[PDB]
Amino acid sequence: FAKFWDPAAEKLKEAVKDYFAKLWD
Amino acid sequence: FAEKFKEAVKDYFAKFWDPAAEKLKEAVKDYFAKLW
Amino acid sequence: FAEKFKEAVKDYFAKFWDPAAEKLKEAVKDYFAKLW
Amino acid sequence: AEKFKEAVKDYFAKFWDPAAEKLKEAVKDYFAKLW
Amino acid sequence: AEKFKEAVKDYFAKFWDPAAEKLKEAVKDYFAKLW
Amino acid sequence: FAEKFKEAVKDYFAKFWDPAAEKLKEAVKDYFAKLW
Amino acid sequence: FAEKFKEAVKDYFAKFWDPAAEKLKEAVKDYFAKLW
Amino acid sequence: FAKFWDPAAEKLKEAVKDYFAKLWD
Amino acid sequence: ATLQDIGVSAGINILSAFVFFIIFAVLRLQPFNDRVYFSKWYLKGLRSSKFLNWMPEALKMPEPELIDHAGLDSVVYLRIYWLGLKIFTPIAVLAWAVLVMRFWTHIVMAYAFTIWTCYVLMKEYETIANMRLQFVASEARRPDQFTVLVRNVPPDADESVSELVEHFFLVNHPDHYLTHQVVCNANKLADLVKKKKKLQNWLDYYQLKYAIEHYIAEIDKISKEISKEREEVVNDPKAIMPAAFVSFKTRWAAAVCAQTQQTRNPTQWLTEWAPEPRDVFWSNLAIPYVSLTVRRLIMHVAFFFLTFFFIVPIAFVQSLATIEGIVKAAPFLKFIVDDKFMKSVIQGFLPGIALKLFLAFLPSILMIMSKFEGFTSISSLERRAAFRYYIFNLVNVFLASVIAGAAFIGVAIPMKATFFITYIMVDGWAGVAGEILMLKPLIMFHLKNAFLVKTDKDREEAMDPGSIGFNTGEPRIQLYFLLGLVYAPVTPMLLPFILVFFALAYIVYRHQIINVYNQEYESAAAFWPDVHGRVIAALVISQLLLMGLLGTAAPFLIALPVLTIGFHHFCKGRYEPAFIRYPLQEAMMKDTLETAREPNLNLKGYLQNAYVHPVFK
Amino acid sequence: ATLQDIGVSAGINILSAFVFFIIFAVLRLQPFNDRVYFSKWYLKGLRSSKFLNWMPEALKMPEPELIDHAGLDSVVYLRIYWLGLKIFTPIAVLAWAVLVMRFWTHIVMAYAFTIWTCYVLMKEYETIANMRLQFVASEARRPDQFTVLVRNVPPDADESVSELVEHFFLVNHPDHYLTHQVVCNANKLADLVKKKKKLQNWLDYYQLKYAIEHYIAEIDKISKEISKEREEVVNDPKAIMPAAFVSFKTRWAAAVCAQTQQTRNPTQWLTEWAPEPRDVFWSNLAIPYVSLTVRRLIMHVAFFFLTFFFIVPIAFVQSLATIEGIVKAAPFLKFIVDDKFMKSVIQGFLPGIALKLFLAFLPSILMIMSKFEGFTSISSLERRAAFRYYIFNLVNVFLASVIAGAAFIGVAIPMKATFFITYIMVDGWAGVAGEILMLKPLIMFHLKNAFLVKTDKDREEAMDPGSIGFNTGEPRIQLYFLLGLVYAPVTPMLLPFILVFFALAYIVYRHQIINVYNQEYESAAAFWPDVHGRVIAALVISQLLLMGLLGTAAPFLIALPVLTIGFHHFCKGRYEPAFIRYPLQEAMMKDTLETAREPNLNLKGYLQNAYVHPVFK
Ligand SMILES: CCCCCCCC/C=C\CCCCCCCC(=O)O[C@H](COC(=O)CCCCCCCCCCCCCCC)COP(=O)([O-])OCC[N+](C)(C)C
Ligand SMILES: CCCCCCCC/C=C\CCCCCCCC(=O)O[C@H](COC(=O)CCCCCCCCCCCCCCC)COP(=O)([O-])OCC[N+](C)(C)C
Ligand SMILES: CC(C)CCC[C@@H](C)[C@H]1CC[C@H]2[C@@H]3CC=C4C[C@@H](OC(=O)CCC(=O)O)CC[C@]4(C)[C@H]3CC[C@]12C
Ligand SMILES: CC(C)CCC[C@@H](C)[C@H]1CC[C@H]2[C@@H]3CC=C4C[C@@H](OC(=O)CCC(=O)O)CC[C@]4(C)[C@H]3CC[C@]12C
Ligand SMILES: CC(C)CCC[C@@H](C)[C@H]1CC[C@H]2[C@@H]3CC=C4C[C@@H](O)CC[C@]4(C)[C@H]3CC[C@]12C
Ligand SMILES: CC(C)CCC[C@@H](C)[C@H]1CC[C@H]2[C@@H]3CC=C4C[C@@H](O)CC[C@]4(C)[C@H]3CC[C@]12C
Ligand SMILES: CC(C)CCC[C@@H](C)[C@H]1CC[C@H]2[C@@H]3CC=C4C[C@@H](O)CC[C@]4(C)[C@H]3CC[C@]12C
Ligand SMILES: CC(C)CCC[C@@H](C)[C@H]1CC[C@H]2[C@@H]3CC=C4C[C@@H](O)CC[C@]4(C)[C@H]3CC[C@]12C
Ligand SMILES: CC(C)CCC[C@@H](C)[C@H]1CC[C@H]2[C@@H]3CC=C4C[C@@H](O)CC[C@]4(C)[C@H]3CC[C@]12C
Ligand SMILES: CC(C)CCC[C@@H](C)[C@H]1CC[C@H]2[C@@H]3CC=C4C[C@@H](O)CC[C@]4(C)[C@H]3CC[C@]12C
Ligand SMILES: CCCCCCCCCCCCCCCC(=O)O
Ligand SMILES: CCCCCCCCCCCCCCCC(=O)O
Ligand SMILES: CCCCCCCCCCCCCCCC(=O)O
Ligand SMILES: CCCCCCCCCCCCCCCC(=O)O
Ligand SMILES: CCCCCCCCCCCCCCCC(=O)O
Ligand SMILES: CCCCCCCCCCCCCCCC(=O)O
Ligand SMILES: CCCCCCCCCCCCCCCC(=O)O
Ligand SMILES: CCCCCCCCCCCCCCCC(=O)O
Ligand SMILES: CCCCCCCCCCCCCCCC(=O)O
Ligand SMILES: CCCCCCCCCCCCCCCC(=O)O
Ligand SMILES: CCCCCCCCCCCCCCCC(=O)O
Repeated sequence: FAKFWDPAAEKLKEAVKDYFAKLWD
Repeated sequence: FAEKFKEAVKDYFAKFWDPAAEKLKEAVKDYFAKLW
Repeated sequence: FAEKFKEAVKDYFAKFWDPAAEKLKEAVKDYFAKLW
Repeated sequence: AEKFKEAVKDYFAKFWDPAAEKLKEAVKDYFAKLW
Repeated sequence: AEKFKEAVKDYFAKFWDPAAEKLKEAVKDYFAKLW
Repeated sequence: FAEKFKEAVKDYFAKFWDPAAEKLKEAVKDYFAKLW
Repeated sequence: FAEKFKEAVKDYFAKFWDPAAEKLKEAVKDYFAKLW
Repeated sequence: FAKFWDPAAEKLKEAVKDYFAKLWD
Repeated sequence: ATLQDIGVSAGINILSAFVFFIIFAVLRLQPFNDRVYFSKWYLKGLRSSKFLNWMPEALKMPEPELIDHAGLDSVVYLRIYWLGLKIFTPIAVLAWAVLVMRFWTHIVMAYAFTIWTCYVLMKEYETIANMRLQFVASEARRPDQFTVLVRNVPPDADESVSELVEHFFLVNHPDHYLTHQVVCNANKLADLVKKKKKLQNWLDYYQLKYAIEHYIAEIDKISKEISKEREEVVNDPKAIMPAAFVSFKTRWAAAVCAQTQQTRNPTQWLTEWAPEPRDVFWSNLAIPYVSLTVRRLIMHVAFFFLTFFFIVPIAFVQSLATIEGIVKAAPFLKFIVDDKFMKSVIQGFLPGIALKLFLAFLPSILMIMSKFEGFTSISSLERRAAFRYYIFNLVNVFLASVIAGAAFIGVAIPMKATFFITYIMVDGWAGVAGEILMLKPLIMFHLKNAFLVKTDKDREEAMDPGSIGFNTGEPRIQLYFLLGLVYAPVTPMLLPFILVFFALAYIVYRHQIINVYNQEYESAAAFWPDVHGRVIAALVISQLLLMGLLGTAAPFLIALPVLTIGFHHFCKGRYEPAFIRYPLQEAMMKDTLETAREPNLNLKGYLQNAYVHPVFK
Repeated sequence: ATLQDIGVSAGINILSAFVFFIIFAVLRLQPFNDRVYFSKWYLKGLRSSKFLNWMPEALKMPEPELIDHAGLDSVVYLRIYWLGLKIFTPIAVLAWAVLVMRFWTHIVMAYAFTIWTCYVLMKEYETIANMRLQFVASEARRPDQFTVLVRNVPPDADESVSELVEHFFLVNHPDHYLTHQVVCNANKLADLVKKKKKLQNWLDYYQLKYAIEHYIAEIDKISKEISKEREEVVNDPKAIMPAAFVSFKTRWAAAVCAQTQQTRNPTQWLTEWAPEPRDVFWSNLAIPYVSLTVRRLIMHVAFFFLTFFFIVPIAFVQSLATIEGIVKAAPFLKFIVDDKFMKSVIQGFLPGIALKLFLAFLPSILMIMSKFEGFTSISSLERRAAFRYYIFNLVNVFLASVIAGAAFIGVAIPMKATFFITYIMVDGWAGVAGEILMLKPLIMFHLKNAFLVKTDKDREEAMDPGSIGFNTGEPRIQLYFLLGLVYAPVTPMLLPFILVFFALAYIVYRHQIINVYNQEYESAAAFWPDVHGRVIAALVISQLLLMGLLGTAAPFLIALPVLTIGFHHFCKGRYEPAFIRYPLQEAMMKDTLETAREPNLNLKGYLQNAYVHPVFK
């Protein structure tokens, strides 16, 4: 599952930035 | 002061997130990697 | 933690303290102006 | 009571601005010298 | 099916009482001898 | 616990088993009498 | 069988209570007594 | 409090016999 | 089901057990089956090559003789069935007299039941602890008494594992360190050897029946692989694990090492008592220590899925709870469910049996998971499998049946007392009664004699009776204890069914312990604290379920769980140490007496080749 | 109170702290006060007989030098204020940015706060553990390093306690047992001696002031009682307690004994590390071991009543939360509460001060209770008093104020953020600022010099600065941590008030640690695990209170407490051993290095008269 986790981690980083940008402003 | 301060915080604070995210990514990779 | 904390303190006082202090200055002056 | 109350209103109206500026600068200067 | 069902009803109607008495006594007697 | 338990078992079987067993005897006879 | 059996139980069962109650009474007395 | 506990214990024993006699029958 | 289904099912399960005992009485008297039914006596070397009288005979051996004959673990296990009778007999009696205003009656009874149970457990814990201490004091010399297993020996660029271990112990335990044996990964070699044995059995089979050339060729090829592998495993530095068995001159010293932290880093140079050499699960010593954390996490996830997916088989069994569900699932039964008698037989036995079959392979799965996790001893693997099985039963057999029932928690529970009753009669009563026939060993015994025996010496290998099965037996007892504690305040008619089970199981297992079962390891009742903990968990679960059903008076209902746990901590402080700490005084007494008794013992010779992987010996 | 009361109160507390610092700057420069303000340097022997510049000076000593100068416990304590800033500074910032849809925002923030807090605690626990291990490795020889305290030595009809102890240790620890000192009950003698000292002070007082005949007579009578008592305590067999201090030749051996069970009965021959001789609370060694269980139970009941009755003072303070409550309680204030300025001053400060006064004697009470319970060391007594104080604050200061508030829990909490804010400014900000003046020691110092000094040597006794006060300081920090964690998701404006407190307290205490306080015992930060546990409890409490206010999404709210506890268990397994187990390797290294360094050390001479009750020495 290394091939799925690596890009999943990248998707989660973007998900965090988006959710927090929405909460922040 | 608050409008500018809050924006300053957003950037100052966000500055430390990117490398934290990288450390967390590696921590998971290594935790499971020790299995093999 | 200590190095990053110290930088944040220096940056706060060098850049945001001035306008924060100005608001306190005004609030105190106004409070007394409106009493008695 | 009134002597004091007027003295206080006057202090703030005329001298607080200068005092506040001295305090403001003293703080900024203090932190700038710690490390 | 009927041969059996009648045989069962008859067994119980005529022989169960004796069988039950033998079982009843056997149990009481068994426990009475354990210690 | 063992001595008291053993007495209870001996007393049950010596005195109450008979009427308990009689009720089972009747229940079985009745069940079959009413079937088919 | 049940009416007589339940009464037999009440007495058989109750038989062991009185001395249990005495042991509990002493256990409390001694637990606190060790204090002095 | 030894002077109160001893008779309290006696009262409790009677309280138990009464409560259980009521539950039992 | 209804009351007449309970009545009919009981009549049948009683008669069935009776018949099994008749068959048993016949089979055990046929001399060609003695090697199956009296296997324990053949293993001890004490035996040469109405009809229910075996019951009184099983009860004639004094407990102290059974401890020496069978072992302490076997005796302590058997005492669990006795514990069940001690806990529940008075509960069944009082619950009947009082429960068969109401709100408070139920609260008082919950306290009466909890207190009695805790009292009985306290006394049992004391008793087991005393048996363990006396057993150990009198135990014959065995290599583990002087040996500890060292794990996670840190790496060094220059020194070998052997050198690091010898140095560490000479420096930190200079007076007693005696010798050590480094752990080797010989798993490939061990598998090749086992495969060779299987091939040899096939060759012997075909020779007795007379494909011969085929099996000879496989034997020669594997023999070549074995020879090559022996050279590589012995001289390959990567076959050496950072672990070792370390032996000391005295038991006192081994106790000190086993019970203390050796270095400042708590995760390195880990020391625990070594398993007896026959209790070592050699395959898992090859697992690098650090991977154990990940392995356990994966198995917790796998367990979740096992528990989750198994809900479907449970739901199926609950569908079969009604006659309509029975005919929909099995339409071919319609022609015989109009008959009142058969309707009761099917309604009683069918869902009981169906559940028992679905769960039949569960302990094999759980043992596989336990092995994956990396435990290094047989006794540890059985204790973990028992743990997981217990949780599984709590969720899938008890709660899931109750919830699924409602789908087809307070009200849901009383509605299933009947289901659990017919389940107990099929799984419990009929179950243990059939176990005494022990048909699987008869079949395998006779097939081996018919086809895989070339010499009479082989007949001593055909005779492998197994053991009590802690990992499959303990979880059954615990499920019935939970059902007893849960249903006692609501539907007391359940309790007589478990009382019969405990009594029957006691006599059947006492018989099997004396005449049939072997014992693979002797842990001197090290499992007791887990048995104790599970009962405490069952008390808490029952008390919480009662709050839901009865309703909330909340301070009484809340205090029960709190007080139950406070009891548990008292017991951990007072009795648990008999199982988890080895007093230095006790170690010193054994050492002193042994030296005086055997003044010329060569301890190093005794311990020096212990703990050598069997493939090399 | 309202926002302008917070504003006015802050202006006053800031100005008040400033004034206290001005007064301090003046008093500390008067040479007759050096013996009060620089007491630490006089104790070390390093000192002979704007105005806020002391702040930068306090920060100039490197932590490693402070550890050697002040001690490790003092440094670790100070680091707690640092921990507070690390945990809350980013919480105050994020809570403001995000909280100053909403349902989920609050859940996410609760996780962000919990994770950050746990992360910071994990790192702190690692850091403290490393400091402890290095400190201990480098620690100078001290008697407790070789000594264990043995309690509950079982009775024997023929043998004395001394004989039983010597025999037990020669048999079970034959290679290292060196010497032992039996515990004697000399409490009567010790009290007579202390009374004599008090009488002597009165006699010296009256002689300097010149009743003389009266005090001389009391001295002669007590001297006669002391002489008689010395003969009786020494030769009275009932003065011997079944306990002893047992010393070993090596640290390794003492570590083995201290960390292992000695006999099969876990309640007898109990062994623990001895306190340093100056840390022994000699009075409680006279308590028969078995009575300790009852004593703790009685104090748990007494604590209940203390907590319960104290609700009344809390309710009073909450009555004063409004101006009407203030004038009803104190009608004489009516003439000055119409004035807007004074209304704010009274509304702010009065309930703050009233609560602080009611709680003023609380730690004396709690220390008395702790002594009753039988702890045998000063360090243990302070840790228990801190424990009880913490619970008291949770129930009486935090929950009771919130509940009483509602009477005059979800909604009740936000309504009191203002109360807690003015409380923090009075108790916290103004509080520590006044502590630096340290008026109580100035007053007692000068009164002693004026009336009880006959010689200049007496001036070295007048100089008793006390210590940091773990039992009164730690519970204050923990209360503010709880308020921070509870209010951070609901009323973030509270947090800047605690951040100022932590920062101010850090600088004030760092100053006092360097120049003023002594250290009564050195536990090498043994208290850390308790500090850690209290923070974890505070996280759980905040999470549960949030569920009540926010509302139930339940799996997220439930997981927070579960995950928080799982973190706690990780830390107990990984870091706690640095505080609760002494590795054998570490003990061996100290022993080896010491022997090489001091090859002619007479260890028995060193340890032989250690642990002799001071009244006899
Ligand atoms: C309930 C579970 C309990 C289990 C306990 C587990 C404990 C063991 C844990 C972690 C174990 C792993 C060890 C590896 C070391 C890496 C750690 C490191 O140095 O960096 C740290 C990561 O450390 C962390 O783990 C904290 C992350 C939480 C914050 C999320 C909000 C985002 C706001 C960003 C907005 C960006 C958007 C704008 C873009 C334009 C850096 O932290 P940070 O983020 O700089 O500081 C924020 C602090 N607050 C406010 C949250 C207080
Ligand atoms: C939640 C708290 C958890 C903390 C754990 C604490 C654990 C540590 C405990 C106890 C520690 C003290 C040690 C001292 C030893 C004494 C013990 C002994 O030998 O006797 C036992 C007492 O032992 C007991 O403690 C049990 C008492 C409970 C039953 C009350 C119902 C009354 C029914 C009577 C009706 C009379 C009225 C009719 C009159 C005409 C004898 O017991 P029993 O009563 O013979 O048997 C009944 C058993 N059931 C049914 C209840 C199953
Ligand atoms: C078809 C079935 C239902 C018939 C078999 C019923 C009984 C003859 C058995 C089942 C359980 C047995 C009991 C299980 C355990 C013990 C404990 C044992 O006592 C001890 O040695 C230790 C006592 C302690 O726990 O302190 C003595 C016999 C006894 C009472 C047993 C006697 C025989 C009993 C009542
Ligand atoms: C009237 C008051 C509000 C004025 C005082 C404010 C500050 C000058 C103080 C208060 C808290 C202090 C901090 C508390 C703790 C530390 C840790 C210390 O670092 C270490 O040596 C260990 C670091 C680690 O934890 O790993 C160095 C200085 C520092 C940042 C301090 C620098 C000075 C600070 C910011
Ligand atoms: C940790 C050390 C550096 C000391 C304490 C730090 C914090 C809690 C202090 C230092 C100075 C303070 C600020 C000074 C002036 C104002 C203006 C007012 O209208 C809103 C709050 C605001 C913006 C204050 C918020 C808290 C503050 C940032
Ligand atoms: C522990 C040992 C002695 C074996 C099992 C004991 C118990 C559970 C058994 C033994 C015999 C049984 C009884 C036999 C017959 C009847 C009649 C029926 O109308 C109601 C139940 C009743 C009264 C049974 C209740 C349970 C019973 C008392
Ligand atoms: C002699 C002893 C040791 C063995 C006794 C075996 C049999 C007769 C016992 C064991 C448990 C008993 C059952 C337990 C509970 C009930 C509920 C009641 O409403 C009707 C009878 C019924 C269904 C009982 C019938 C008889 C029973 C089946
Ligand atoms: C009338 C009789 C023969 C019918 C049998 C039912 C009842 C009364 C019997 C069956 C088994 C008995 C128990 C056996 C062992 C013990 C342990 C002792 O420490 C207290 C009493 C106690 C707990 C007994 C109480 C009464 C009991 C519950
Ligand atoms: C220079 C530094 C280190 C010291 C700063 C001290 C003073 C100016 C700071 C410390 C904490 C601050 C307060 C914290 C929170 C609030 C709420 C806001 O709605 C109005 C102002 C108010 C009430 C602040 C006023 C200024 C304050 C009192
Ligand atoms: C614009 C600036 C100057 C205003 C100050 C407020 C904010 C942005 C500052 C004050 C103190 C800072 C923190 C100090 C120390 C650490 C430890 C590191 O492991 C992660 C980042 C972290 C947690 C910083 C994040 C940002 C921070 C919370
Ligand atoms: C040796 C054991 C002999 C058992 C003999 C009885 C077996 C036949 C089935 C009996 C079922 C009786 C059902 C009664 C009906 C009811 O419960 O109301
Ligand atoms: C009379 C001899 C008893 C021994 C033989 C076992 C008979 C078991 C029968 C099954 C139980 C049926 C009892 C039903 C009682 C009822 O419900 O009235
Ligand atoms: C498949 C859905 C995900 C949830 C499945 C349940 C997983 C539970 C994990 C609990 C934490 C286990 C911690 C193990 C500690 C250890 O390794 O010893
Ligand atoms: C009531 C329905 C829900 C069922 C789950 C309830 C969980 C209760 C767990 C109690 C465990 C008590 C401790 C047992 C001893 C141990 O495991 O160490
Ligand atoms: C938070 C409340 C918890 C209270 C827990 C109460 C249960 C205590 C049980 C103690 C039983 C002690 C009996 C003596 C046993 C013995 O040592 O012989
Ligand atoms: C060195 C410190 C100097 C402090 C000088 C200010 C003290 C006087 C009180 C000021 C109160 C100001 C109240 C503002 C009203 C408001 O909060 O809206
Ligand atoms: C300008 C110099 C600042 C330093 C002197 C401290 C002044 C503290 C005054 C108390 C806080 C009042 C602020 C109220 C702000 C507002 O509510 O608008
Ligand atoms: C005054 C009302 C009665 C309730 C008061 C609270 C008492 C709580 C007692 C909890 C159990 C304490 C167990 C102590 C164990 C020990 O002695 O170490
Ligand atoms: C007015 C409300 C009263 C609430 C009282 C709650 C505090 C209970 C005190 C007992 C706590 C004891 C916990 C055990 C600690 C220990 O093991 O030493
Ligand atoms: C939410 C309001 C009720 C307050 C009481 C809640 C009790 C929570 C206790 C959590 C304790 C977690 C363990 C901390 C570590 C320890 O004590 O060992
Ligand atoms: C039942 C679920 C509980 C799950 C608990 C999750 C928290 C685990 C925390 C582990 C952090 C490990 C980080 C590495 C620290 C280190 O060793 O350097």
